[PDB]
Amino acid sequence: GIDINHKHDRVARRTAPKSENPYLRLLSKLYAFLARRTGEKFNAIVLKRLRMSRRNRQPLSLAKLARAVQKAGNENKTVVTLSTVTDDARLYTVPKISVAALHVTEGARARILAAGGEIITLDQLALKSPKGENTVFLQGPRSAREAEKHFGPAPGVPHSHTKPYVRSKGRKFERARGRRASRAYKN
Amino acid sequence: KATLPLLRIIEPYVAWGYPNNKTIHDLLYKRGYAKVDGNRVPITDNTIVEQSLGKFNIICLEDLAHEIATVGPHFKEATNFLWPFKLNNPTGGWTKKTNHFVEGGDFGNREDQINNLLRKMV
Amino acid sequence: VHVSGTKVKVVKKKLTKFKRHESDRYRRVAPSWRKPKGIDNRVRRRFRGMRAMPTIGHGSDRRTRFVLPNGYKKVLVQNVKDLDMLLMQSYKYIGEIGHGVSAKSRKGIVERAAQLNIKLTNGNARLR
Amino acid sequence: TNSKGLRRGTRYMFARDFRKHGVEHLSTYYTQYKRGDLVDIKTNGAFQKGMPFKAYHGRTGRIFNVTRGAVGIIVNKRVRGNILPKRINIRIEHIKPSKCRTDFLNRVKSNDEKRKAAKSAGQPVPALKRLPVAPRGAHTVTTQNNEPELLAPLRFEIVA
Amino acid sequence: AKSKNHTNHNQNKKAHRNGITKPKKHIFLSMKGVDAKFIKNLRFSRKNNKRQ
Amino acid sequence: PTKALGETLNEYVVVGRKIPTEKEPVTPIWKMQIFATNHVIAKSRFWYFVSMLRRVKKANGEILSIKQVFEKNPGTVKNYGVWLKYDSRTGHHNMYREYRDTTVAGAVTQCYRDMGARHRAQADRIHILKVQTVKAEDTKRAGIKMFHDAKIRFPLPHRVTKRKNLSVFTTARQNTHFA
RNA sequence: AAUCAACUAGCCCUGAAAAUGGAUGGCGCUUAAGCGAGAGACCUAUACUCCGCCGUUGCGACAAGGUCGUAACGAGUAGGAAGGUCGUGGCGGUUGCGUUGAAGGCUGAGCGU
RNA sequence: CAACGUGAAUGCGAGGUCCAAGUGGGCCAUUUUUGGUAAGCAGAACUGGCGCUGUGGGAUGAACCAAACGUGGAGUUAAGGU
RNA sequence: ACCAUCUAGUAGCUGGUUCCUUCCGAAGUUUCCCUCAGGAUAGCUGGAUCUCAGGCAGUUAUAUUCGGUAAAGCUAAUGAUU
RNA sequence: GUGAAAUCGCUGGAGUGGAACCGGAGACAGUUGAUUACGCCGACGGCGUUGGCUGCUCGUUCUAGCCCGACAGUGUUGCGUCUUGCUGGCGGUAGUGGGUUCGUGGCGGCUAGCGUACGUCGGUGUGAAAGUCGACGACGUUUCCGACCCGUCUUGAAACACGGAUUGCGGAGUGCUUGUCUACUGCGAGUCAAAGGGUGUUAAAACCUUGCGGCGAA
Repeated sequence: GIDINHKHDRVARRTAPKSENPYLRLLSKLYAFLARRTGEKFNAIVLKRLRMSRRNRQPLSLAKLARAVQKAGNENKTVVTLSTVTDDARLYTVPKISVAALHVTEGARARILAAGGEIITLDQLALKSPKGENTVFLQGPRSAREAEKHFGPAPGVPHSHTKPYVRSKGRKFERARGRRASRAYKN
Repeated sequence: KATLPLLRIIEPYVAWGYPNNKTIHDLLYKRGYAKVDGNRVPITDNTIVEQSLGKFNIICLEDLAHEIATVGPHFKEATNFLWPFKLNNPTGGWTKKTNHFVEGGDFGNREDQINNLLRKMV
Repeated sequence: VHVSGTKVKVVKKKLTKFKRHESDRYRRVAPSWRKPKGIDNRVRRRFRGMRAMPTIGHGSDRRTRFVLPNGYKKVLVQNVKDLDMLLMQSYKYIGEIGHGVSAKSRKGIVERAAQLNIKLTNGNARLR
Repeated sequence: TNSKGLRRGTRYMFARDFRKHGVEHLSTYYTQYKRGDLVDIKTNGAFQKGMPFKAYHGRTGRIFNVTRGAVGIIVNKRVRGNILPKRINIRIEHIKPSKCRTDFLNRVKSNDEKRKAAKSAGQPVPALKRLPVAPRGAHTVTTQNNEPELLAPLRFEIVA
Repeated sequence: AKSKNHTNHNQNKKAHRNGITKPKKHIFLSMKGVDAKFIKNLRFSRKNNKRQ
Repeated sequence: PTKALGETLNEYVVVGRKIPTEKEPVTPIWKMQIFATNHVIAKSRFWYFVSMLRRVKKANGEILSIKQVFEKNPGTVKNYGVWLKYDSRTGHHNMYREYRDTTVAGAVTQCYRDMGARHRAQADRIHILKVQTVKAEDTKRAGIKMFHDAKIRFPLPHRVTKRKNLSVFTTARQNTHFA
């Protein structure tokens, strides 16, 4: 007998994408090879984000892409993101962007190409910068989800701003007792 | 003073003493294993020692033995580089294992008699 | 025996079957193994003198697992075309004609196997 | 079960020391407290206002607020498997500066001064680590005027 | 059928099962519960300090 | 508890002293004669007795020297007197016993065995106050005195002899008398 | 030529009576095979050391939903997960067998923990 | 902003979020301890166990002593014994 | 009363709850409830993982502190008492 | 049609002292395999690894005794501050010289399990068949060790707690509405489109079709 604890012996991890998409699996294969051989944490990050679940890859905004590219020194670097690149109607001027991504929406692609930009795939990025040179790694906001709005301390505890699960919205839906001092108390 | 209290706390469960030259050399040569990336690797060559302790000028089993015996400036690294020794049961048996050494038993500080015990255990 | 094409001995950790507890006492209890779930089940609690339970530790060697006592591995063939997959590694695989193959086709299968130098486990069967 | 009043079981905890009752000396109020300082809590029964709870008596905390005549303190409290940093507003009379932190600050000051002096004078960097007391070294003992005394166990005597 | 039976037998073991979690180190940075007048003055001071 | 393990307990001389302090820069040196199985037990019992006698314990003291004492002439027989204090199940008593041996350590071992045999007293309940060599005419125990006779003679009346490396059964007759 | 008195504590004895025939476990054991102090040797675990195999975990190599290497590890009720070329009945497809004998049924040679 | 650079021992990778099961009759032991004449009784404190657990020993035993378990082999032992 | 239907009436209660291996692995405790054979709640547990690559520890050392139990005292206050 | 299990009768073999069944390990009966080199088995050597038992020989630590000198004593021979013995410390140690302690010592002897730096060799197998050899030996028999009846509630079950005489077949976390989280897929500030309409004859499908509607964007 040996006095050790086995509760945390096994670590849950994704050794390959849960997706059955053949192209996603091929990309995971390619970047597993690249990470293993080049030994670059950039390739490791790309592999991990390829194998991640779609929940962890929130959509990215063309406004964020433009902001990243406009910063001093980033004008010529290639922006790499495993998140879908969406179009931002609030963005009026779009600079020249060189982006490698899994998926780019129609409007964002049209605007990027019209502005003189370039869109490539992850394998093309592998051919361009096998070690990730001259890259700007970006992703969408992970905590910006309606589901995440409901996470945290329970709505009925002090100093809690968690969103409750309510059938509807109105004066008749969980707004009387425990929400205002005129009814018992307020938290 | 920072280690003796621990020995007093664990008195009933350990037998300890003052190792000598032969004891240290036998332990390092017959049952020497290194912790290399979390793996128990037998020390069958001086290169194994040099790879990990070469930074501190320990390059051979003799250097490691000297460090341990004289409690050199790198005793911590030298010893933590060694996997805990996994000894055999003594040939001849124990005595009581439930009473102190001075009670005719086994646990506690047996001083230099640990060498006699290890001559059987190792 | 040694695995064909190799020199590793085939070792069987156990030879007896893991019979279901009380299957000898009751006829309604089939001998096929079932893991005991009872709270007081002595076999489950592993009392001394009780039948052992299946465990992964009993697993046979990876190199010798699935190897017949003659040293080959069985491959099931249903027609003459099925003899091709046995052609390359004929030194480690042995063909077995499917139970459903009639005597009319077994004849051609046996002749073709003999021509190709592929061993059969049941070549001399179903002769009319 | 026990009653759950505020001062249950504090008969001796909140009492004054023998021959120590009466007027409170004024160094208690003259002492300077600043946010970030460590202070020990020892309730003074003579001041029923701003009293700490019995569970914080004898505990050390860190000041985070300084009011006219009180201070806000963050004190660690054990609740099941978590240690909560509770915030309590205690008056000055129940508070005393903690000496452990000031001793550590003095040690750090001395370390920096020694390092600076050695560097300026060109000496090697001196050792600035506390070390556990090492085993006694080798020495010699003389018996001159100190001849050994032979000791033996004494016989049993009936002491009525 | 008495059924009060209070005890504290296994509670320390349960608490230590996952380790006793000490408080974080950023708790001393927040200015929650600090004097309103001091906070007001601090806000005014921070609003006016010239960056360069 | 303490046990007198090992045939023929060894004898050690142990010298120690309280660790000097500022108020007591020079400390008295204490010396004892202790019979124990080995030197670790010797030191333990030394500190036991010294803590009993003087305000000092192992933590505040040190062992200047531990040495073994060997019988000067194990080729001669002596009478040994042993003054001891021991505790029964009811009270505490002082005993004076006498033994005949070629070694003081052997005499003390005999004393431990004899106390175990006759009073069911274990080694932890016995303190050996003193051990000395007594002259023939200063002895006062009949068992020892009856052997101070130059004309001593006696046979071996009923000798039961044990066969060692033979079969259990035999046709030989067994003889217990040897004239 | 030792004697007398009062104590003391080891073993033994008295104090010590229950109902089916019965319990140091039994037989038995008396310079013990009992009581106390000890010594050599010896016996024996799923414990310790080493050796093989199975699998888990961590790490790693290899152009692969795979193979391999390597170190440590392997208790389990309630309960939770994973793998199942474990098994059953359909559907859309695919691969084949069958009056020279399918399903079903009885039962030897093997395979798989 | 300028300088200074890790300031006790030993061991070791650390932290975060979400979803959810079963449980919410306990019992035993060293020590402490309340009610009771006591109880294999009732009620508490610390720790370890059984419950959930097999294995060697105590002739037998949920808790005692030793020691925790893949499947095999050689050697050596623990408690206990010859 | 009997017959059919509402009606597969409800049950905090009793009984049963059907393949194999692998890994992890408890609780009988807190608070509220016409609550005490039951629930909700926190605790204990599993899974999914994600962010990173030195700050932690059911252990010690140093420094500083808290306590009024054992012991001690009543030829010291209170209460007994020769 | 097929024709299972429980249950039952016959023939032959074998066991059979107040249960019977069962796990581990052999043996027997039985079943089955068998192409100089090679397969299936054994023996003796070598080597690797883990050992078990047992001796000598050097030294090391702490220490003598024998031997010599004075003194003190006496369990004392032979014939009295006698002598011979003997003892005690004390002082010497030249020579001689054993105990105790172990060594990062030196040299041996016997022998075990596992694997194969590998050798020396025997059994058997190359048409049947018989024999021989090898492996199993499974619900047959016999031995040695272990071995209480399952499921369930329970702190606790082999229980003098409940259900269970035997066998076959059937037999129990489902459907749907509504939420939430998680995994995957498409598109993405959008997305899905309803009823409906148009078309479609392998026409309940598929395909086309929305100023407006749901959710989201405050």
